[PDB]
Amino acid sequence: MREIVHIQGGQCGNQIGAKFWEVVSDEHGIDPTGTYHGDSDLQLERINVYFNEATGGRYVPRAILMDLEPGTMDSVRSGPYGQIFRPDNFVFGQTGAGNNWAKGHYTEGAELIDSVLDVVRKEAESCDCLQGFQVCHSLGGGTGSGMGTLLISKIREEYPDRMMLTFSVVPSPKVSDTVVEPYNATLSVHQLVENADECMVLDNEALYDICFRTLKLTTPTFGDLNHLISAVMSGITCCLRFPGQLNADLRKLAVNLIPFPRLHFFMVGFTPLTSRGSQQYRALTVPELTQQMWDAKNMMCAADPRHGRYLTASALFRGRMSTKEVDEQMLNVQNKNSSYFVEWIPNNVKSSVCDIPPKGLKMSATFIGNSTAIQEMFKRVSEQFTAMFRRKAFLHWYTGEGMDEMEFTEAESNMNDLVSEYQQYQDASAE
Amino acid sequence: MREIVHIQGGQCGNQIGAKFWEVVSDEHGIDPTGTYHGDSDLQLERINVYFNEATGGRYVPRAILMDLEPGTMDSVRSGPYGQIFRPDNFVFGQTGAGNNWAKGHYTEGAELIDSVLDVVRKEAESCDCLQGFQVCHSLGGGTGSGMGTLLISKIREEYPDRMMLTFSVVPSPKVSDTVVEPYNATLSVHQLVENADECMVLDNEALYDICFRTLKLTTPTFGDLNHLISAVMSGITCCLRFPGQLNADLRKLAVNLIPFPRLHFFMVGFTPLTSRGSQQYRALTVPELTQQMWDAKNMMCAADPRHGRYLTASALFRGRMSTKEVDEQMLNVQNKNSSYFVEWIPNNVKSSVCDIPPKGLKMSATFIGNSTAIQEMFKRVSEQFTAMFRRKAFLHWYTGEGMDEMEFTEAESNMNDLVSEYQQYQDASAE
Amino acid sequence: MREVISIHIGQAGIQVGNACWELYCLEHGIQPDGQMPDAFNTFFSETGAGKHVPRCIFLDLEPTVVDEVRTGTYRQLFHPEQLISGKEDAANNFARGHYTIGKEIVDLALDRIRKLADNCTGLQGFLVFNAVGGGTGSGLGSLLLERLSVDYGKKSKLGFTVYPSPQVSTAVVEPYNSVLSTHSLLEHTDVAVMLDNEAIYDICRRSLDIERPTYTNLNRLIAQVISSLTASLRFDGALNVDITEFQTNLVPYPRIHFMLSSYAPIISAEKAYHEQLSVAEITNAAFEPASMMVKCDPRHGKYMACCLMYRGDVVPKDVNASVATIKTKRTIQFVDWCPTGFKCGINYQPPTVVPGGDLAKVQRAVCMISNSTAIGEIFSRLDHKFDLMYAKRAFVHWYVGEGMEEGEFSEAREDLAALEKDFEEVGAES
Amino acid sequence: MREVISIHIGQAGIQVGNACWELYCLEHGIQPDGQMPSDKTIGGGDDAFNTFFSETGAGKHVPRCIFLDLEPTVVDEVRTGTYRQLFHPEQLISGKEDAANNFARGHYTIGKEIVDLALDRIRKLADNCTGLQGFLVFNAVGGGTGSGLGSLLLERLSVDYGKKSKLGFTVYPSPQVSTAVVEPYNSVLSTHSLLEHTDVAVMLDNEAIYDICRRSLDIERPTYTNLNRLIAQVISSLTASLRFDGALNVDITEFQTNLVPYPRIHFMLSSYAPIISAEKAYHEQLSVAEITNAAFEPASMMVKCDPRHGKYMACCLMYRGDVVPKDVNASVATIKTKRTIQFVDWCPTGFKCGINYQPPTVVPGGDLAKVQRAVCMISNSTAIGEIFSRLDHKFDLMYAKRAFVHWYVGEGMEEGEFSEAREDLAALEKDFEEVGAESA
Amino acid sequence: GPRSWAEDCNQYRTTRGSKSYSTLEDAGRVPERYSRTNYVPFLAERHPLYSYNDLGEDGKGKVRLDPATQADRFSRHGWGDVSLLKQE
Ligand SMILES: Nc1nc2c(ncn2[C@@H]2O[C@H](COP(=O)(O)OP(=O)(O)OP(=O)(O)O)[C@@H](O)[C@H]2O)c(=O)[nH]1
Ligand SMILES: Nc1nc2c(ncn2[C@@H]2O[C@H](COP(=O)(O)OP(=O)(O)OP(=O)(O)O)[C@@H](O)[C@H]2O)c(=O)[nH]1
Ligand SMILES: Nc1nc2c(ncn2[C@@H]2O[C@H](COP(=O)(O)OP(=O)(O)O)[C@@H](O)[C@H]2O)c(=O)[nH]1
Ligand SMILES: Nc1nc2c(ncn2[C@@H]2O[C@H](COP(=O)(O)OP(=O)(O)O)[C@@H](O)[C@H]2O)c(=O)[nH]1
Ligand SMILES: [Mg+2]
Ligand SMILES: [Mg+2]
Repeated sequence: MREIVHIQGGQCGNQIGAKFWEVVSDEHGIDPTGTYHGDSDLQLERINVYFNEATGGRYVPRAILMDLEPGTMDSVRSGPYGQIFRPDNFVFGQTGAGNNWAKGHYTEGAELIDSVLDVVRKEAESCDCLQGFQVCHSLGGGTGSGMGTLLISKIREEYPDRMMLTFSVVPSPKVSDTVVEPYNATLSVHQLVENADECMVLDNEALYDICFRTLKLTTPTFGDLNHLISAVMSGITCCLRFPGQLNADLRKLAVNLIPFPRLHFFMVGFTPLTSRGSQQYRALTVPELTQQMWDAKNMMCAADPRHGRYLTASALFRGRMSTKEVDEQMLNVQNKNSSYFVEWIPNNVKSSVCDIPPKGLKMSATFIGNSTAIQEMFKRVSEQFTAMFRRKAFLHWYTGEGMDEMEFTEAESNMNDLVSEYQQYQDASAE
Repeated sequence: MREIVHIQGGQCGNQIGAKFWEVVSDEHGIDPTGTYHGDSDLQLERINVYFNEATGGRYVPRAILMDLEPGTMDSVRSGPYGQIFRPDNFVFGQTGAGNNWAKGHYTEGAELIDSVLDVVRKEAESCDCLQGFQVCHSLGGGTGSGMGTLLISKIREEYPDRMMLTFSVVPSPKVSDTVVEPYNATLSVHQLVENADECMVLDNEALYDICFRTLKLTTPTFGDLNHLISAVMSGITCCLRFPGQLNADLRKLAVNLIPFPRLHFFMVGFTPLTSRGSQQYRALTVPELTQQMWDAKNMMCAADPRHGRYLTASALFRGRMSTKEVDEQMLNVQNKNSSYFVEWIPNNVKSSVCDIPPKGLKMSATFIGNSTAIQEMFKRVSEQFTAMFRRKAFLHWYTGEGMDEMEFTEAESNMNDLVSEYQQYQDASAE
Repeated sequence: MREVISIHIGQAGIQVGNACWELYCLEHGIQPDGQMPDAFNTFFSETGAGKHVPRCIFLDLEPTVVDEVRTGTYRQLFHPEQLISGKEDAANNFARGHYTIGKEIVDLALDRIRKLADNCTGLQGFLVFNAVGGGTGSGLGSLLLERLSVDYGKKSKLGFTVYPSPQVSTAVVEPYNSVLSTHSLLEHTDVAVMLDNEAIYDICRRSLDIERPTYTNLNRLIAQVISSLTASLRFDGALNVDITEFQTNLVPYPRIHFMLSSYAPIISAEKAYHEQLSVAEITNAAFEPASMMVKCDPRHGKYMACCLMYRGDVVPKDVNASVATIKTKRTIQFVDWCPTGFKCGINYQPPTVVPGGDLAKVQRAVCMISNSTAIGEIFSRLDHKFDLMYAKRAFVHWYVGEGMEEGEFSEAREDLAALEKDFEEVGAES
Repeated sequence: MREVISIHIGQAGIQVGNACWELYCLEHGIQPDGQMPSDKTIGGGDDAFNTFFSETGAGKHVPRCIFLDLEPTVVDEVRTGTYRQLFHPEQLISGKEDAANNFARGHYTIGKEIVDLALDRIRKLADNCTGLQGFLVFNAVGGGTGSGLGSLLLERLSVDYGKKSKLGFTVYPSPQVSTAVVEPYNSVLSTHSLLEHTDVAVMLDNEAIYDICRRSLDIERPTYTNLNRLIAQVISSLTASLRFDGALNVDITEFQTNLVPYPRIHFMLSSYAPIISAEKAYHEQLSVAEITNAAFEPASMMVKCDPRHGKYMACCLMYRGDVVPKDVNASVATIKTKRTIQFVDWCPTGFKCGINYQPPTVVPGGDLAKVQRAVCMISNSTAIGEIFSRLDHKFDLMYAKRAFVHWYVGEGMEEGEFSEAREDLAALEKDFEEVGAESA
Repeated sequence: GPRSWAEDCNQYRTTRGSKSYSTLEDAGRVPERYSRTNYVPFLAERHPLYSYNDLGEDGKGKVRLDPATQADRFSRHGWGDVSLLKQE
């Protein structure tokens, strides 16, 4: 009975959440109408973690979809598995920030942040025993990045003893959607360090590289990318919703992973990704999942984890599995390359086993990793941030809605602090 | 066997009460002709409180209809559920007040008030045991505000041991329906503070916001507004007409909602309101009704309940519900909001349970609120009165009917005395 | 029963009534012969078997315009003995229509007023139709309204007076007759609504895109306002008003009883389809100075009180949201002593269009009657023109010859100046 | 709700807009009488028409447009065309006499009378619209009306409607072909008004569209009617994100915040990638990677400037049709690597990608053939400074001898504010050089 | 082309002039739109189905969805199926 509040913000956040609630639905076996039609009794045992009871057996999600433009919300409402949401939970604005952090956080934020806390407070008070908040958004944008950093800021002041899972996508080196991606991410990262509790860094071309080499998809649309995002997010909550041999809540993963309060940027991956032409050749064994687990190619972050050391890693196995080959292989991967693991945190790898697998898969795993190799991303975003700020290009808006350049000078102050934090943590050694 | 005499005055009183008898006749199961056609024994058990037995099983409403212009009477008679009323109760003038308080109370009223009390005394003598008089009218007009408030003086003189339930529609802040709203409202309130035992303050501006924000009605008529007003009136007399686990009649409410004799103005709100877009997603339960009845948007008065402390409150729950959930939810709203409630009265909330929910809903609640925040609407009308009174404008139409200017000063002094007592009890604290 | 009596004095009075009673017949389905193929009781009286007779009299000294009604398409509609004529007109002389030729013809006028009042059960008020510029309209109208005050008290009399403009003048002695009629209409009439000729000309050429409007085109849309403000008695509605509603909601002071008019959705047939006539669209257009029936600048003055007669498919919600935007608009100024300045009434019948008329069929309509301090500019314009012409005593020997005293010209000017002083003191803030 | 007000000032604006409104009725299904026929195709009461049209009464749609020109001969052309019933008659604002290729006439003497009526219908359309997002101005700065009356309306709109974007599409004089002699005078003085008032300004030129129509549509004789047809496709694909839903919707304020690094440098080029005839379409294999290379060709821009001299500062690529997101990122990767185009050093991420889903339309009888995909490139560069530089040289040559000045001087204009626009334009020449200069 | 001056001036409008612009009747078909939604728009008070339950039963006769293009939109967005990782 540890429920999780879900909030979707931005174009990327709402599109991910639209696919996310499809993956939660068929795991618990509910139809697009809302009534239950699964064939397992264990699905209905824990539905308050993500859904709310309604009249006539209707199951309404704990989702608070919110955006400053109503265009993306129209697509999610009209789509399949989209009529399940409560229309009261679709808090929205009309003017739209339009890829501006200052508009999404200061001007257009003020008229909406009073309304979105009222919807969350109504939902959070109704449910009994809160565990955390699951927010999904982008960082390069302005509609969900600057607004999402505002909503996390107010929800920490209101519920300071509860978790926040922030599944956020980041700017990319290879291909960039918007010109103002370095400006919007640097301001957003400054608010995610002080406020958020766990941060799951996702990256677009890592999703594209997985869809090309592993899944062998010729034309990977955004739905193929968003199904990979929801593969992790279903696996994080798998112990709350389904019984298992090693039960691990959000707070279990939180206290096991972060040794210090600021170093809470993670990187995730889903293990059994095989192309349709290679299903019969592959054997679904425990060492096969682990070999794909620690591969850098399977990692959904742009940062190469060979360049850095894992401070702490988490694995969430699901399915009918033996605890022998689970933890022995975690011992085996630590002994194979001990140089890639932090020495002063002994026994880095933490594992949990859940009895009920995801739908269709015999067994699966979700791999959270708190590695210091993520500094290559924060250095890279700070590199493009200092490239434009010296010439003061694309700046006359942010200083127009009242966010001074002192907020920029403080931006790379903490942006370069946390990339200096991760570097010296890797260099330090015991004794 | 505790009959209520219903009086409707003026254009606003006739139109609202026409929809009041729309609900009650449908609730008690009588047809447009008047013959009983209910499907339950419980409807016949207390049909006498609003209806008199006549020839052929037709039940005529115990309603006296009075105004000065036959156009509103033609609308009531020719409309649906208009053939049940007794034509002997169709007392009306010919000249018309023209929204004048002096013509409704001194010149024209003198030759028809003797007519309206003849039928009222006939209706009072016929029923065995009176329980009160229920009047519905406005305060900005002169046909129903002027003539109706006259009868409150005389019906209190003839029957001093019986109660007055005044559903008065007060003027709006943003819009004025009549140019002489503060003249007529301040004069009628002075006639209501002494004669009326309790008052039920209604207004249209809160009904506009309820239909838009909650019921999602973009184009509501008066029939939509009067339906919500009629839902309150059926809720007040719920324990009179039906058995319950804890009965509470009109004397039960007045002894709990009136701490001091001049503090008898209440604000109302009908709880389970939602649109069909959220009907399926809504989970109607006693916790869900509790968070809806205590919201400021659900209230049917212009006064914001957050600005002033609640002196006393009454809740009239209808439906098969647990009495524990009745008391603990009223307990939990007291402890979660302690600054919003008056400290020197412990247990501010009156709770009553009726076993018969209205037709179509399995659970309902009618909330009565005695709060010091209702001085805000009184202060605005008094401020509008002093702006018009200082230039002596729109006054020669009033003093030309035999009224002196000192009645305006005493009405204004009683208006200022009313808002002084509300402010003092809010500021005063025990010990 | 709601019953109203209308009187039409002069050439302008009965020509407006020709368009007025043409519109009233179509509202209740009355055919021109008087046969209907309970709401009709306000303007028509049932006589005999299936015949409806209008409750009005067409009185005029000039016989050349009364007999046009007696020989027109409405021969069987009006009672011919209700239509009162005379041998010769007043010839634009106020003294003729008040003393010499107006004295014998007003005795027959009060005879049929008593006959009409006894036939009707409950009388609501009086509707006078006259032009203060002409000799017959000002002269006989002053005498008729003077006798109606003493004979019929406590019944409010609506005043629809065709009022002169300095820009467009049809006669030379218009300033004399308008000034002399001002004393009569100040103390006798309860509610006076001004109407100006050239403003109706400008509404036709701007909204109805007619390059050459005629007097027939003016009187049709003048009758649209009159039928709209009386429509609350005839038909059911959401917020019904009466004749006695207007007299106290729009008159703050016993000498301040002058109000303007505005009909908002005046759109031709071709332009009606493209335009979306929302409630907020016409309410914004109603308060536009272009829509006023008198040439006024309401931004010069302040609105003392406003009445809004809404017809058609109008709910209480959008009439509130329309006037909420009106109060927030800066260019619409209300006077400081009246915070509650709006009166709104909603009817349930869309306006009927005359066959061959310029107006298009519209779903909703707004007729607005408002009391403003800007009406003093209209009265002050002919005040100066009268002063220049009276100073050289031109065009006076026609008046003093017909029994008029010379000393009453200054008495009318002082009463006109007393009207000006009352406007500038009510407009002054305190 | 998303909606824009499209205004057309001058002879070039009306003809481009009449081709623009020709294309918009075909996409949304609006017949020339203004009524959408439901029986033509499957489809319900969507809000895609609400961007440019307003449903009035029942089953009637009017454009959110105004047509104004002092010359009566181009506005009565629409009044007797295929779209007489489409427009309400008031927003076809006419006049007595034209501006006669005199900027002083449009700004000062004649255009002052007509601009009061122009702001009234702009005010009425603003009350009809729920949430306004932009103004679309179609004017030509070479003529008297587009430069003169365009300057007055743009100044008044910025006062009445602050901070709302105005996307003004302007046609400049070509270095080679010109249809008037006082074009350098009108274009320079309009640059002052276009600078501090237009939020995002898109350049056009007759000769470059003449060159595109000559080679890409292999027809030797391009008329003005055919030039306006493919300008309308640029306007349609720019606004296509608001009407039809797509993978990456781009708002008007998203165009603004991503393409102009500094407030004064807001002069952008325009490109359309597939511009092909029916016979050449069969031989061509249209793919996202190929059209993106075709979008950045030096001959594909609609302004006759060479981008190799300058550097592409901020680029935006509006896609339409069956464009998957996987290969546009491959298209961005290939267009970034090759050296034949050059980016500015301080903007590492310069592309704005927008993918819509609605396929491009074709009007029957036009030269364009139906294609599955399209790219509408609107990109800022430092090569626009060459366009102002040649225009500056022709104005400075005609100002030394003071030719064609007494026409302006007598019509309200004074001598002093000819050089004021010359000084302001010269400040624009220096800004393109100093912004595009490298930083050490 | 034209054979006389009268024919040229008579056919100026319907060939190269103000009536030469393409008509929807001249077009073979109206393209099938990819709209945001055929349900009620999100912020639009003046809608016939605003108070009604448009997503479900109340709007069944009046929403008028397009199955082929709606399925094409869902397939392009990747919302129709979750079969990418089903493995069986
Ligand atoms: N609105 C309107 N005004 C009219 C019409 N006919 C005349 N008028 C006005 O009336 C003025 C003339 O005054 P009247 O009182 O009608 O003239 P009269 O009734 O013939 O009076 P005598 O000439 O003395 O007989 C003209 O200046 C017009 O402005 C009409 O049909 N409609
Ligand atoms: N692309 C394109 N350009 C046009 C078209 N019509 C006119 N132009 C351009 O407009 C310029 C003429 O200036 P305009 O602003 O149209 O002249 P105007 O609007 O009539 O203003 P006045 O001449 O003063 O009345 C020419 O140099 C053309 O380049 C057209 O249909 N398409
Ligand atoms: N995985 C995924 N990413 C998306 C989707 N839509 C947008 N994005 C990413 O979101 C980033 C841009 O964020 P943006 O839309 O500007 O955020 P917003 O301003 O809050 O709406 C791009 O880098 C895209 O890669 C989607 O459907 N799926
Ligand atoms: N709820 C409701 N209120 C009404 C109705 N008619 C009038 N009112 C209100 O009554 C007040 C004015 O009353 P009025 O009509 O002048 O009373 P009258 O003197 O009898 O004519 C205004 O505040 C209106 O909002 C109605 O049908 N329903
Ligand atoms: Mg005459
Ligand atoms: Mg021209």
